[PDB]
Amino acid sequence: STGSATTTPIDSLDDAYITPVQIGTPAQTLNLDFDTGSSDLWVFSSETTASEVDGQTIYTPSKSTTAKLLSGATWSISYGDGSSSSGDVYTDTVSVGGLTVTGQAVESAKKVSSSFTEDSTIDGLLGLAFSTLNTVSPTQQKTFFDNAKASLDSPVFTADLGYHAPGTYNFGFIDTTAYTGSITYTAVSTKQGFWEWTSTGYAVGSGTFKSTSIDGIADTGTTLLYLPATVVSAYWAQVSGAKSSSSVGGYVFPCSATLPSFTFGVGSARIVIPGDYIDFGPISTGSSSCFGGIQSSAGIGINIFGDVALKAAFVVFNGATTPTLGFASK
Repeated sequence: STGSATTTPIDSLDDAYITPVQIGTPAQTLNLDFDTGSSDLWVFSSETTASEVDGQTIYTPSKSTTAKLLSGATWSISYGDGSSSSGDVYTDTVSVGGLTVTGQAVESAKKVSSSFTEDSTIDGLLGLAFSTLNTVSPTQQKTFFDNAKASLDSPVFTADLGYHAPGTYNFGFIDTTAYTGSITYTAVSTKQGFWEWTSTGYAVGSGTFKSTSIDGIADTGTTLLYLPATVVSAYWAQVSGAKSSSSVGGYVFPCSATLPSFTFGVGSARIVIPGDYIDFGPISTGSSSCFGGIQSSAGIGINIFGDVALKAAFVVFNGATTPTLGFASK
């Protein structure tokens, strides 16, 4: 089997992407944030504290003839941005782009933190990291991909995120029309439960390529590109007036600037992030200070190849017995 679903930016900055997901019988369609950096499929629901729901579409398991309470199971998750959610668990039928999994753990939120409430466009998350990170207790549950894998034509999914435009998540096949050149594959460590890999270096603008190993994660659920302070300083030094602002929480730059591109290495291959992808607009409405899309990972504890990086590529998440990651230009 295969599946193919369009993923759409939630706003004009590509702060996140939502993909429609069918849950239950009859189908209830929720728009979920597909997150290769976590491993829980959780939704706003009829059980979510009412004051914490503001515009989201909810899953109502009592209206699904295939929903079953997973007795005694609870979940609780905290994300790198400080947000969190928790609740109980149902199993139900879940379909993405025509690909159907029966008995998928659907984690129903009883509580969500303010940033979730405040984002009316995201109805929940669909985790696509390794199932070892799933938070369900006392019986850990599998991701949608893990459950689908055996049925797929090939044990892969691909992320093709758009810049200020829709893109695609495919399951079970590689669309050879969706990228240019060849796909370069690179080793993955699953030791931390992430799609963790080592970039071979970087260049700023038309500058020379610096060969250096940068371990990080391919994370569709993180907006920006978080890299070591040395790398980030080298990038922003090429933008007149750019500076790190403790009050804003990262590098800012004059909105009048034209940003240089940023290249990262995948083996001997190179992915080029155009300068415009690195512009996240005014820090506050009407400001002439703009927020940068490349930020330091210092104090995160891990480098993160988030959407800024991934959207410059066609990315293969190869879930074969020994997982790997593939990157192509597009």
